[PDB]
Amino acid sequence: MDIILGIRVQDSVILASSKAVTRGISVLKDSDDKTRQLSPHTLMSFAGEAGDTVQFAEYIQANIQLYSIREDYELSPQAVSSFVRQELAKSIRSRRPYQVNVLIGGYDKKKNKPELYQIDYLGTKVELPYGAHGYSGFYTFSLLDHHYRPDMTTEEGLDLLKLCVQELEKRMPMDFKGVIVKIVDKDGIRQVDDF
Amino acid sequence: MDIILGIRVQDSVILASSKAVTRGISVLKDSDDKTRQLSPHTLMSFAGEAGDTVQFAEYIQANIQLYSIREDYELSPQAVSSFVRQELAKSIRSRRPYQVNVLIGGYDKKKNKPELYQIDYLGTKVELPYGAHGYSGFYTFSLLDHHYRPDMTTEEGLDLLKLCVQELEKRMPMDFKGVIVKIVDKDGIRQVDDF
Amino acid sequence: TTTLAFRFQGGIIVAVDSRATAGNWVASQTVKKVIEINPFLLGTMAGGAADCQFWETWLGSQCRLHELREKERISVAAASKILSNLVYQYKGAGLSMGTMICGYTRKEGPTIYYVDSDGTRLKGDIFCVGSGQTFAYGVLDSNYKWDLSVEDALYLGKRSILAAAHRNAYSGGSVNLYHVTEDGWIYHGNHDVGELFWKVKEEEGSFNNVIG
Amino acid sequence: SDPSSINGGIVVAMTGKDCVAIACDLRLGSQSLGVSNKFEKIFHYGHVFLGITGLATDVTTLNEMFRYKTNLYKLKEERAIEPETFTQLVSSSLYERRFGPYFVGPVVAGINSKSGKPFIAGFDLIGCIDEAKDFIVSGTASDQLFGMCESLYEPNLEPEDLFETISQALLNAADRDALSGWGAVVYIIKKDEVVKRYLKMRQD
Amino acid sequence: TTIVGVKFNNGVVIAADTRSTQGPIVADKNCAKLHRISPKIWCAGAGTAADTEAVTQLIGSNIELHSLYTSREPRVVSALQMLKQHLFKYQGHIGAYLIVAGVDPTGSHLFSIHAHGSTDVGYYLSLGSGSLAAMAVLESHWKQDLTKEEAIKLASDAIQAGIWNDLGSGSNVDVCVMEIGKDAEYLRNYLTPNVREEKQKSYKFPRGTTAVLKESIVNICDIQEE
Amino acid sequence: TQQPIVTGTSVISMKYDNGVIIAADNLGSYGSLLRFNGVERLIPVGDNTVVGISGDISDMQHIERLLKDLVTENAYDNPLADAEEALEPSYIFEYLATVMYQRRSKMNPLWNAIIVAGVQSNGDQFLRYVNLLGVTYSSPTLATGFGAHMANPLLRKVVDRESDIPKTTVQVAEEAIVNAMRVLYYRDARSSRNFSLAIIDKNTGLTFKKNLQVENMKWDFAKDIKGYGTQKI
Amino acid sequence: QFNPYGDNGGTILGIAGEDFAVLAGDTRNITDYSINSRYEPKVFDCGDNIVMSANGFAADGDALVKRFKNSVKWYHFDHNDKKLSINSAARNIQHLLYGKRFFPYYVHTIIAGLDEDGKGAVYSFDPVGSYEREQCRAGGAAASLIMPFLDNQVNFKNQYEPGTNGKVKKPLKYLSVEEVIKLVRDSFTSATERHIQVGDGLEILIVTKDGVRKEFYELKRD
Amino acid sequence: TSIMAVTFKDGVILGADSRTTTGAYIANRVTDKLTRVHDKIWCCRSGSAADTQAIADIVQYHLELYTSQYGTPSTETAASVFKELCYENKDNLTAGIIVAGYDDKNKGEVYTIPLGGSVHKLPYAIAGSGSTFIYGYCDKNFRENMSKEETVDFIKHSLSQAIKWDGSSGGVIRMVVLTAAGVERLIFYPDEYEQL
Amino acid sequence: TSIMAVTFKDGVILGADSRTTTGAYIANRVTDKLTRVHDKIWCCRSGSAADTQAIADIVQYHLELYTSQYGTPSTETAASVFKELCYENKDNLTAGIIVAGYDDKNKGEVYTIPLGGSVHKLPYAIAGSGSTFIYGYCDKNFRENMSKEETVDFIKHSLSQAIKWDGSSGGVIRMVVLTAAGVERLIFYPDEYEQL
Ligand SMILES: *[C@@H](O)[C@H](CC(C)C)NC(=O)[C@H](CC(C)C)NC(=O)[C@H](CC(C)C)NC(=O)OCc1ccccc1
Ligand SMILES: *[C@@H](O)[C@H](CC(C)C)NC(=O)[C@H](CC(C)C)NC(=O)[C@H](CC(C)C)NC(=O)OCc1ccccc1
Ligand SMILES: *[C@@H](O)[C@H](CC(C)C)NC(=O)[C@H](CC(C)C)NC(=O)[C@H](CC(C)C)NC(=O)OCc1ccccc1
Ligand SMILES: [Cl-]
Ligand SMILES: [Cl-]
Ligand SMILES: [Mg+2]
Ligand SMILES: [Mg+2]
Ligand SMILES: [Mg+2]
Ligand SMILES: [Mg+2]
Ligand SMILES: [Mg+2]
Ligand SMILES: [Mg+2]
Ligand SMILES: [Mg+2]
Repeated sequence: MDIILGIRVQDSVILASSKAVTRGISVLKDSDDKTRQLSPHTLMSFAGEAGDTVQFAEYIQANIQLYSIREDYELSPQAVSSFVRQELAKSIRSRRPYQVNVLIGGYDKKKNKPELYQIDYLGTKVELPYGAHGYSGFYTFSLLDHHYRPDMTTEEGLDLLKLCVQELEKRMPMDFKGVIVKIVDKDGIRQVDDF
Repeated sequence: MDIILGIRVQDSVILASSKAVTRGISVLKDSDDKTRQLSPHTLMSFAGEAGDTVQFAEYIQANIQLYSIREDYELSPQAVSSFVRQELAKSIRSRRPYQVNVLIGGYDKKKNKPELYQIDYLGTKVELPYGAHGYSGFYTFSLLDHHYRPDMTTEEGLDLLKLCVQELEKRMPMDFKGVIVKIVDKDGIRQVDDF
Repeated sequence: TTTLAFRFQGGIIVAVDSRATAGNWVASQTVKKVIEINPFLLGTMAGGAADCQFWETWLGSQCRLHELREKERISVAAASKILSNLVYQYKGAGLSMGTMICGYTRKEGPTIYYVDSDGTRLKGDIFCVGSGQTFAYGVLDSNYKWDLSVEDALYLGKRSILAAAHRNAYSGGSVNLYHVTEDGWIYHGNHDVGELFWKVKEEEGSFNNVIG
Repeated sequence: SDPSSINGGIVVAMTGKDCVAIACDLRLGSQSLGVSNKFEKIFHYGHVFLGITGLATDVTTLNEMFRYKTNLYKLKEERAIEPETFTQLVSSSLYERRFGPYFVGPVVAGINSKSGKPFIAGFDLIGCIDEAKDFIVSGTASDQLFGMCESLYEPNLEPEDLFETISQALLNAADRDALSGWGAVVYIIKKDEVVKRYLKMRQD
Repeated sequence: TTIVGVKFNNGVVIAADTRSTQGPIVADKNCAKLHRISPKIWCAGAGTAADTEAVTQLIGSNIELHSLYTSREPRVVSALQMLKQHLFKYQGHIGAYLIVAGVDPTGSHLFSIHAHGSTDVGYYLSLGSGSLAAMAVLESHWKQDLTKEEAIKLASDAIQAGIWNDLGSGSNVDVCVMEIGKDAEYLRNYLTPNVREEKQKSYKFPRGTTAVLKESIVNICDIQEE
Repeated sequence: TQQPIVTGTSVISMKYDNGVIIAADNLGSYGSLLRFNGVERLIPVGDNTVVGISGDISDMQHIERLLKDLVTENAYDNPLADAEEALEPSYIFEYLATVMYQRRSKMNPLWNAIIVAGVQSNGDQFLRYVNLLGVTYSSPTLATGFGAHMANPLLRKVVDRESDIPKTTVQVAEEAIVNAMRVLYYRDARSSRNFSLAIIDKNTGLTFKKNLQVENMKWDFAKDIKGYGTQKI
Repeated sequence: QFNPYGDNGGTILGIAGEDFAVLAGDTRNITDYSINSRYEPKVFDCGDNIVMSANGFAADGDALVKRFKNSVKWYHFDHNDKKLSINSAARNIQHLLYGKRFFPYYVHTIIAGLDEDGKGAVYSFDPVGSYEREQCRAGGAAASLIMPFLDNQVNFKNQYEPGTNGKVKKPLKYLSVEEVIKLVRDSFTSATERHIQVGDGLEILIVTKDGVRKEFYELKRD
Repeated sequence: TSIMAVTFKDGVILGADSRTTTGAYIANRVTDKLTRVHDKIWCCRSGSAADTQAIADIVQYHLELYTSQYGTPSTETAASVFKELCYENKDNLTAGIIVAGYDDKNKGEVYTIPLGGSVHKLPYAIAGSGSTFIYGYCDKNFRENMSKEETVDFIKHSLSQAIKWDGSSGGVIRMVVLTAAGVERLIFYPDEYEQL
Repeated sequence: TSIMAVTFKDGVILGADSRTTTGAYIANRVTDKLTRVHDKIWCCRSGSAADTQAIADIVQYHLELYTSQYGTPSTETAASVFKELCYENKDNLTAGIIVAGYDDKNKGEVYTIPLGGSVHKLPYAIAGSGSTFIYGYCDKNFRENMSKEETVDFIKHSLSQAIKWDGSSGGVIRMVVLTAAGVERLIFYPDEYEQL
């Protein structure tokens, strides 16, 4: 289970993603960044089958970067999420589907609002205040159902996120080797180097 | 994978056993002692299928305690291990076999020697300087092949054991929630409360 | 199904939901997942309804026979082990049971045992069992402290079930609360989720995922 | 495994006197896990309303598809599509995927702008039309909805009465289904006004 | 489903019940199983409902275009040939079981079509889950040289046998009569022997009974001027 | 658990004003092979009961022996064996129904479908069904196998409910049964033309008719049927 | 391979009043798409003012009812003709069902009668013996159609008092026997319309302090 | 199904029962299994009704087009077209066909085409599920150069027995006579052939 | 295997081929399938060689013990013992047996016992894989009260055809004649019966 979490607060979106890469019986790496910057104000985390995850993320990244150059304009998070959903919805009826689940965290510069989209490998899109893929949601959703507000600050969002990670580290069976946390706001994307 | 390790040094046997009990997606407990004292100078650790492990251990414990009362005498570790092996060898051809692997660490008061026996659920017994069950051995055996001596002290044995646990915590995918360590020597059995 | 039980300063809190399902079909919203074995013993039910009901009422008969023969009450350890030894005989036959045997005696103090149809018997301070265990764990674990008040502890247990009733499709209906002390158990009422959810949302200011 | 019951959800439609009503729950889940309580299943193209139950990706995909087709229809025909015509378009569009179908249960509702006649219709996942006078049901609690509608429904109900009947049919059916609920929306549709109401229901 | 076809003196009649089912549940209590391929060629369908409708409309469309191309009224053997070759190509995966009947310049005709592409000719036929109940009636009461009135009676009686005795069939009886030298008469709900009795109680609720959170007007109109 | 080998097809029956009628063809099939052409599948018990059996014939012969042994056993130490304490249809049925449900519960069924037709001591008509699963039910008309699908519809046109029984004479009922047997010969691929029929009347007693044949069949219209569609010649 | 189970269809319904109780069931018996009987009784008077129905696989249902009737008989023999209370009957039936836990009676069982305080009682069972006292319960083929209607019209679920708008619930006023039979008849009339295994006839058994009474009503035969 | 074709002095006669089944239900008791692919080239159909109809329709098309270009085709030629379809599509077909025709040069000829798609020219042929029961009877009773009346009796007696023992066979006995005189259709009802 | 038993005026005759196979290999080409359970009660065996031998050995034991206590058993009695074994052990047996015997009171009798374990008393009976091909021939050619020489010819001609068409049947034709005169064994070789 490749833990990926997301929380949308007052003025930003926070994505947390596990660092472990386990192939069989061995943890091959404990510092893996399961995310790609699609545009300056849009970040996508991902989790699923080996190989497919990175291949899909980089493919999406390339397409959005192509759009940005062509139009000299950044697509809204809503527009990027719809593009991503269609690719997955197309993929599910292919010969060999992309087995990838994603969270898209973005800051809409037009509306001055943070936005979090959860999309699974079938192409099921939902906009949420907080989201998760895989087994993480079984612990974190109910926990966030209790501790979330729409008017929370970024610092309160991080404390709330620490609470989620602590619960996961206590009750989940695999060692996912901690998480890399990234914040998406009006100023762009930045990584929290100490978590 | 329910990590159980064992190392026989100069004058003692050291058993290390994981604390986690994971049923499905949740870690129900993080302080479980996977061992039973069979006699004052004989300790058995165990790992296998849920329910069977404890049922088997306590059954063996009861039998050895019965022998001790009847004869007013403690059986040698070799004798206890042979009894345990026969029970498992009997079990494997039963209607529903005991799905339990064990390590038996004991100090023979007659020969003044520590002894470590590794027995799997089929009834396969081997006397060893160091042993492990399940996937733990895939990491620890080669590591101990490099760092072991027959004339090591108990303190050197514990440092060597810390090295094994650190490697397991680094490369194994499940969080086994640390280990409970117990030492078996001429003075009996005692637990290392800080590890 | 969501059931929990945890040890604290004022004894034990036991909280359960009330839903029973058959596939996606909600068969009952009013089932009793706590069994009053005796004035100091409680049993929780998760998994097979019949299996849990039958063998835990059977357990009460065995506990009663114990105190007739021994002129003394049965320990929580002995009671839990009667049930675990019983299901171990049936292992492989297909019983489906996830139970907590909660109680108090003088020599043990407040005690909780998790007993399983796989034969697993575990002593511990906190347990959540059923299809909603993960959801209850999330709330319970993040807000648990050893020094809660009988009032705060009762609420936490109630709140943890509510959390799971909300997110878990196969949990819901209502919350049955119990509190176990030196002097036995005490019922703390049936709490319909249809009213409790909105009450908690308003008073606590949580559940912002919902339109209200 | 069964695509039609992974996400869960329900839709129901009813006719009344010079009016129609269409309603849906708000849940979206991954089997036991509830994920979203704002997943509306009713869409509208002009004055024609479409509810869709089943696999959520296909629900989203089909809405986008029928928005596409109805927009082109309007540009070419120079008029909004009617419910009878739209019903045939849904049937056609589903059957072209006969051996690789969308796992959905669509429901059309609306009033003919010319004749003023109330109209509802339902389909299976591959296109078969169920044009009923009284009511149409779809979703994981369709059995429950059939029982509620069949007992509660009476013909020629006034808009404000029809609202109560359909809302109670949905609510009580949803409460007997694990994969339905988490909120509900009801549309009351008249020839030149449409009211949308969010219902208060139990959130478990 | 119960569908039948009966030949008579100067034409042919087909009939069907009006129950539509999804497993043990009745989806539609007044389904129309009698389809039109051309004005004087009608067919009744059993099996997969979407398949019988789609295959009927397709062949009906191509029959119309063929009729226009040839400046001739369509023949039943043409519809029969086009249907069977289509169904055969799809190897039974299109679950359409049809009774095709009609009149044309050649005369009156009656055929059945199986989903794998086999056709059969007959004076009396029955298809669907109630075909055995219907065929028992047809085998008991059918005779040569039936009148129009006798054939309609026999057909509807055969459908009734399915309605009462088969759980897959029910509700009403539809009929279509195709006589030579005449317009075909479609008799929708020819019989209505299954009207629901008055309910003991009215379940009309008091206004305000349902709890509401939000109200809002929905904008169905286009973007406005000024 | 087994599979049926040599099998008997439909058994049909109905009540009428003064009694019951039951019938079944004389065939023992071996899959698609119409192997044995002289098999009696109606077995009388006393002068007031007839058991009609379909399904596996070896199991039928076993049941035949159980009933024969039942009569023997009932006569033991019973001076009223041919009078007040004679075997009733209700007794015989419940016995079989007990056996059938016991055998299915041991996962070793008697692969049959049975109809017990008879008249009770008080003149009441008895007609009840039981099969390999131990499932039982009663109705004015009863039929097994293909008869359930084709005969029941025809017999229910005569006796649609309980109130139609006194209105139904023995001539009308026998006519309906004989017609139904013809229809089954037209349409059941494992039926024979030859059959047996039994009437149990409260006044005239048990009338057992053997070597009956399906007659007045309609085949002439076959000559006009040519090809499968377009073939004129 | 031999399949020891079957499905005979049918639907049953138990409602408990303040001083009475009803247990209704349709009289149709089926296999697959055929009708076996239009009138085959499914609800039985078991003695001691207790009525019972075991719906699903009829062979198992008949066996269970037969065994429980036998249990009542031996309860009188063994305990000085003592009346078997409804709660004691329910517990006895649990053991009958759980005794075949590993080869179950494939039925939904419902019993009805009066408790020891004279109030109406209904008990509902799963196939392997889990039971619960309820005010209302439908069982069998069309149970999914009927139960939601009963939640709404018997327990006034999702119903509130006009003017308050969702603040105050509809009060739980008791239902008379005449009002209950109306809900039963409408429940079965509705179920007959939309479920193919339901129809032919409706037989209701009403239980009061005065005894066990029967009422029969016709249902659509298609 | 019970089908057969028998050559005799004046030409060839095709014979068949009229039963079509779905399991044990007789879907059609008056089926016509003797189908025309050319004026004096007919075939007997066994196996799948759909497959054999589709094949026979295609063959009739090929021989109609053959006739337009090259004149009347031989019976051997018709059997070759049947074979080509049955052999090349053997994986997807369940068709046992007997081809029978009359030339003036070659007179009566019979070709049988079993499941594989092989061709076998024979004096007479039998096929269908009911044929198994009359291998003994037909072998013992067949003679070359029989008369029309003798050949009709041979087919009638043979199919009578096939119908008697095979549940999948029954109804009427249809026959098609192919000679220089023309094409004669015959029919024989149960009351006639059962008492034989 | 092709086996048959035929009653006639003076008694009954049993007949059988001599082929035993393992797939397509003939393990024994001179098998004796006509086996004795009593002086004048014999049986024809088909199906599993092991099963039918074990059964016949047990029956012979039962009738030997019957004879010691109650005197000569009837043919019906012997068929009942066969039935009891075949019926009660139907799950584990593959045995198709024809029982044939001669009494002075009852004369020639024939009972056939197919797979299920049912019993059928008949004027004549046929069984085995090769019997399928002679249902038509035997039904048309059998008469009651035939002579010995006619019955031998009937069996010889019937089994000849069964052997001709069935690959599992072949070798010699063995026959056992049961009359008041005694027990006569007959044999007929390929060169004799193939040319029929
Ligand atoms: C939650 O764990 C809850 C606790 C019970 C004490 C109510 N259990 C269930 O809801 C459980 C589903 C579990 C296993 C996921 N449901 C049942 O046990 C169910 C209860 C009845 C009252 C609906 N019974 C059931 O499914 O029957 C078993 C069965 C089915 C068919 C044939 C034989 C036996
Ligand atoms: C006798 O062999 C007869 C000859 C036909 C040419 C009339 N065949 C059948 O009756 C045949 C038997 C089956 C077992 C091959 N039945 C059918 O072909 C049947 C006819 C329809 C009208 C019911 N079709 C059928 O069962 O479809 C399925 C199928 C498809 C392909 C191959 C076999 C069966
Ligand atoms: C013809 O039916 C003949 C009659 C015997 C009584 C001689 N049977 C066989 O030849 C028989 C055919 C098989 C398919 C049933 N072959 C055997 O029985 C064969 C004989 C041995 C000596 C090779 N045995 C055999 O194949 O053993 C396996 C087996 C076991 C049980 C049932 C069938 C087959
Ligand atoms: Cl055909
Ligand atoms: Cl041998
Ligand atoms: Mg999702
Ligand atoms: Mg080992
Ligand atoms: Mg829930
Ligand atoms: Mg719900
Ligand atoms: Mg009905
Ligand atoms: Mg036949
Ligand atoms: Mg053989």
